[PDB]
Amino acid sequence: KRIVACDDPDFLTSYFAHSRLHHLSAWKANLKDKFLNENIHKYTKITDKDTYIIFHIDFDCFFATVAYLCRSSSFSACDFKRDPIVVCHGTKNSDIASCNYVARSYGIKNGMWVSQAEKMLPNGIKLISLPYTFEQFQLKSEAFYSTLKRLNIFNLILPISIDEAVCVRIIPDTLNARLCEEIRQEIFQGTNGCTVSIGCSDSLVLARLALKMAKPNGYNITFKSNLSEEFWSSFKLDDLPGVGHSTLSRLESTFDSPHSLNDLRKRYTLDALKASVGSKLGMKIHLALQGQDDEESLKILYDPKEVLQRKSLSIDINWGIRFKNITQVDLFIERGCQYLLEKLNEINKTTSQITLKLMRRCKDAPIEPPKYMGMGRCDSFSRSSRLGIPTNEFGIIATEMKSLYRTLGCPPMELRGLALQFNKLVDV
DNA sequence: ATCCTCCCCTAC
DNA sequence: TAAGGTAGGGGAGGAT
Ligand SMILES: Nc1ccn([C@H]2C[C@H](O)[C@@H](COP(=O)(O)OP(=O)(O)OP(=O)(O)O)O2)c(=O)n1
Ligand SMILES: [Mg+2]
Ligand SMILES: [Mg+2]
Repeated sequence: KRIVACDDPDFLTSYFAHSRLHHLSAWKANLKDKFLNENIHKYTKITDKDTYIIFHIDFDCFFATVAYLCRSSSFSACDFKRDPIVVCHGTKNSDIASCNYVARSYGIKNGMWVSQAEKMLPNGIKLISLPYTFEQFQLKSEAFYSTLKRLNIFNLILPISIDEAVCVRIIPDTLNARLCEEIRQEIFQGTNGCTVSIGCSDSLVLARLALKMAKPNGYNITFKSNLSEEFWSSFKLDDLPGVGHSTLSRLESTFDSPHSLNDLRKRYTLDALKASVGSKLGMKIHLALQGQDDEESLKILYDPKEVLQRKSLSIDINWGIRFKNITQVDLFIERGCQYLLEKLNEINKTTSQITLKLMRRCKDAPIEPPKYMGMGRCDSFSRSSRLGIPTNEFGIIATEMKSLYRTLGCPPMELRGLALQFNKLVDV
């Protein structure tokens, strides 16, 4: 019991063992690598000449499904179909990593705090909190990916995350529904009780939207030609890939608060969209609302090996950071370089460029944030440097990192988060 | 134009 | 209390 503090040599070990976000990142990097290792001698890229169907396949409320299947006996009482269930560490300002669809019927969402969620429950409804079972998440994910491989359906299986894969069938010069059904069935068995939904389309963007539409335990087909207003009407603006909270808020401020993708598509003009959200992103949204992928998104089909090749490496710690003096900070920075250099040597790379980035308490923010041990409201400060030669040397790297911290000049007592980055990685 | 640094955003 | 990580697209503004 009793959490290891940031000035302890084993902070990172203990914090990473508990952070579900760190697992998500680690599992993602490992799946990319596993992809590169398995396809060393496989000719891999899709062409413009190629005709293809995307099957975007994703576990439903993963984590809540798997924590529930693996639950301890003191929750046998529990019932996935009727009870609101979440997976989380605590009881107040503690993130809900995953909630089941009964929880979502009350308005509860994945990154919400437990205290916020319990306000949403009417009288006589009790939130059930399950613990994380990281090993088990990983076992179901393995069963998933081996099951996909074993059916011999796809020309290519792109790992996007621990519970999600984009699968491509190449069609030379009805079936699709049976294939959806087989995949959902075989994954449900190979996994034991877990459910997957499937979006199937001729675009990556439509497949992702079809997936959302399918989503409690179903599949949904939807091609560029099946687009209708009743389809677009069913999606929030941030159901678009690449649109999240800031873009939502900009889209709303520009197009008088459109409430569904349908309302947006009827109101927007390419020009105003670009001026609003960026251009690129605006361009992406534009193409999306016609069912089409932007060029950036497509690189993953036209060259998976490149897109999936890791181009940088870092840690980023924004919880539990509390220091009194620079000695503690320097030692921490040194430990973080030690950790990172073990990773760098494991992937047989060196670095030519480094960044130290930090979160500093805003002038106006309480010294102790509402979230226990949290970073609270902060400003970002970042500085990078080019190394003369690519190296994996501790002395070069740790010294420049401690040097970069002095240049940003954050008093230790104000530090609330810190990131150490190797931008630019050089082979061999 | 283009490139570089310091961010912001999104994903999951 | 509680574990707010991390890769990588992208833009603004200065430097060339
Ligand atoms: N803010 C978030 C979002 C997700 N994850 C974790 C837990 C989720 O179970 C898993 C996969 O994330 P998804 O976005 O796919 O969401 P779910 O699988 O939970 O729900 P859905 O049925 O909407 O796919 O990643 C998390 O910890 N915090
Ligand atoms: Mg999911
Ligand atoms: Mg997912």
